[PDB]
Amino acid sequence: IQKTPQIQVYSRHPPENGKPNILNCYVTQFHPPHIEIQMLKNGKKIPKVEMSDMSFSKDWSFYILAHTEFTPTETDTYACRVKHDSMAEPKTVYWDRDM
Amino acid sequence: YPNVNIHNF
Amino acid sequence: GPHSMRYFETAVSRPGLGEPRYISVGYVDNKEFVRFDSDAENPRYEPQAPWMEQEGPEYWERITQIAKGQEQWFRVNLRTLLGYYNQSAGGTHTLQWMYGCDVGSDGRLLRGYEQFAYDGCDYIALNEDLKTWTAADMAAQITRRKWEQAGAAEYYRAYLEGECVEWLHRYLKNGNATLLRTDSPKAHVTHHPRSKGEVTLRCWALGFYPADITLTWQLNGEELTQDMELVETRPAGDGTFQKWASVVVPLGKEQNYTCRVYHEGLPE
Repeated sequence: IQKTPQIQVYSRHPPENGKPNILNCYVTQFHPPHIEIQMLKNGKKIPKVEMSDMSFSKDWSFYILAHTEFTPTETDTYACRVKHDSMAEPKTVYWDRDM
Repeated sequence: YPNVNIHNF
Repeated sequence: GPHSMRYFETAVSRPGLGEPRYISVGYVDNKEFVRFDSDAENPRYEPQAPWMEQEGPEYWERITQIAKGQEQWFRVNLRTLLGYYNQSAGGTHTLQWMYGCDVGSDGRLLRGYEQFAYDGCDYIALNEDLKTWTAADMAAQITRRKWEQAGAAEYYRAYLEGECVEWLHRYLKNGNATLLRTDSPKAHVTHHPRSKGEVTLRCWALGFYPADITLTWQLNGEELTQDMELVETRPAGDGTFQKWASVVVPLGKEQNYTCRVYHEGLPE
């Protein structure tokens, strides 16, 4: 059986747009441990992608902490994208200031 | 301290 | 007070690089203590908990050897499962393993863990009583009747009472100053651009030591909680967590609504 992940995008510190902050792509409960995570500024790749390591949990499910750097804005949309073999085509999720 | 596995599947 | 053993190990078949990736992570509380990865430039076990550095390097080899060597089984068991389950070799596969000594408050153990899973679901597992097994299906069930005769339960029983706990107690004492900590929720609420007129308002934890907290709202009279958002307690990722839980409110109907944060690490 193979799992379709659950993503969450988020301000590591509360955003105050326009001072820094960390962005986390938190990808959970999936199988198999092959995952693609593309974080995006506006519309593009980001380079700088720290992927904190794989642990799996008691239902054997995997998970990793993906994440970069950003000056939150009035302007820019940033998002995460997870290619994973369980999903037919990808998942792109948005950072929302309230969630 | 993990432990040697020592018998096949 | 009742206290972590586990080795969560996985070897995952690479199709086109070719040889399988193996990771071996030790958990003392909730806490790391060591990880090792076949993939890292030079594969060895590295101390995760900083107190772990206050470990001799005989421990390092004595142990990384058990890894170089452990690594070497996973491979052979991945292919051996390929047969029962009739699969090719141009595909991905994942054998996961979990074991530990179920700690105890004062010193003794209460529970033995020894479970295997092949390709996501449980394959073969050792029962509570440490002597007996439980297989999931016929192929997994072939590993069963064999292991059976030979004496796998015995060999593990040995180890789950033995080496295991001696060691647990080690990290446990060479641990402790660091395993105790903890972090007070740094809380608040936020009113949002919401609804109709129905403001969405949220209680944010945002980052507390250690995972466990639950937070509820009050009408004024009741804990709503028969009513919906919150969020999965997420990391941070400094080494704290965040949780948010929320409700809907009339427009300006402030009237009454409260919230209680519960994190013992905290006297609320």
